[PDB]
Amino acid sequence: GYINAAFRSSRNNEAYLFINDKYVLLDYAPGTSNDKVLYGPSFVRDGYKSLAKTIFGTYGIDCSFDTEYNEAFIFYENFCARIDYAPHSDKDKIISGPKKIADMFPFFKGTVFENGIDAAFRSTKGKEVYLFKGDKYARIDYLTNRLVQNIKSISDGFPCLRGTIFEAGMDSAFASHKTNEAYLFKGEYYARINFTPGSTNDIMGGVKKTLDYWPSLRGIIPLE
Amino acid sequence: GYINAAFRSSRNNEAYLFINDKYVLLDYAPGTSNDKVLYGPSFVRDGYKSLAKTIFGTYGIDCSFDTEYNEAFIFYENFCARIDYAPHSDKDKIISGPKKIADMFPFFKGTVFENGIDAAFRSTKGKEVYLFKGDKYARIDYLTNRLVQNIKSISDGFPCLRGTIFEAGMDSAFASHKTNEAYLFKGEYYARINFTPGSTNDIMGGVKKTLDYWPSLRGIIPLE
Ligand SMILES: [Mg+2]
Ligand SMILES: [Mg+2]
Repeated sequence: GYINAAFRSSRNNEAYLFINDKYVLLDYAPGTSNDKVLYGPSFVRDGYKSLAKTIFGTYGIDCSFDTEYNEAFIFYENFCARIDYAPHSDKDKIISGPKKIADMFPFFKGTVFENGIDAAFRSTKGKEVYLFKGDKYARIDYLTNRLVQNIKSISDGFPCLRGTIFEAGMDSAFASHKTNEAYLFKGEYYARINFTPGSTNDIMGGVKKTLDYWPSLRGIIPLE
Repeated sequence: GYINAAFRSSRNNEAYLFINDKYVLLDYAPGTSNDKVLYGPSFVRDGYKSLAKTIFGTYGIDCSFDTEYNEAFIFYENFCARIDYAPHSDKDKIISGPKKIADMFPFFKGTVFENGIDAAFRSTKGKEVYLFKGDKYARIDYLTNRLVQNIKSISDGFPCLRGTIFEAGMDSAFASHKTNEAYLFKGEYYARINFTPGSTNDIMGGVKKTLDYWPSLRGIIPLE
């Protein structure tokens, strides 16, 4: 019962985390340890009315990423959708979907990503997004719907992850408001990283226990 | 693009059939020539406002069956839902779901129905329903949620189909208003049969070209 998906909000220093069929709105305070729950833990179906009579409302979200504006892609196994999350408001809507990952992102056809994606996060470069499944990762442009480069092993693109738990996969992720920094999650552990679009660079440097640094999540994970 | 699902309507001699992501309402006039179309072909997402933003609105219904009153279960791959189709009106709604077949019908877990059901039809006996997948068939009770008997080959429970093309599978089916008669479909063919609960019987003779006997379906199937 750990974090399965997330995406950073348009509101500064804010992110949405998904656990089982629920979610929380956090002030994650990247340059601090005083992160706090702004909303939730709440059922996706209650907080997101537009998702209530859909599989996402029933089972939750297992992968996601923010695009731009108040929009983001959400996934649940084979299926995905593009929604307006309408932060600190009540007007969430579905824009595209629910449809299979293969119809939303054709280029994923025949790939390991077709039946589900483990995690993803918004890049700083153009409309680029990094996505992960197993020990593999993809780099796409969601605006033009293109695979920017070949699918590679995670370590090919993020070398600093070699030897760590993130080497073989990642349960969840989201991009920070601090430029070129992102957060990864797996088991009871998490990482904060500084990535470089198109380049191979390696930091940051303390795979940390999640609850020791995120106090706003005490009693929210594990959720079983 | 042939019929992939159907269910009997509470309204006399009326049945809904699903083709691709569309559907048609029909007076199928069992023992008469005035076999005609009442509504559609129309997109599911259009005819059913309650399904506009669901996977069913996107891909259609691949299997279903009426239960009691104005309700029916509809499926799409491993997912399903119980809806109130509100015959001849605007007021349709999702009653339960959508959830996985495994979660709506726990007894299907581990069986070949878990990830999808080909077709089904309501029995006249109690709250029982027959469902088909491949060359196997199931007999269940949807109120008490149980398999009434071990799943077995279609020919074992429906001997009259041995030899016929339905021996190995059914694209679709629905029960007739005339007692113990059901309609089965596969490709350009169909068959009207007389079944008897708790027994193994023939019959009704004549696997026929569907368009040959359903004047109202010309122009509708095959849907291309
Ligand atoms: Mg995940
Ligand atoms: Mg079917």
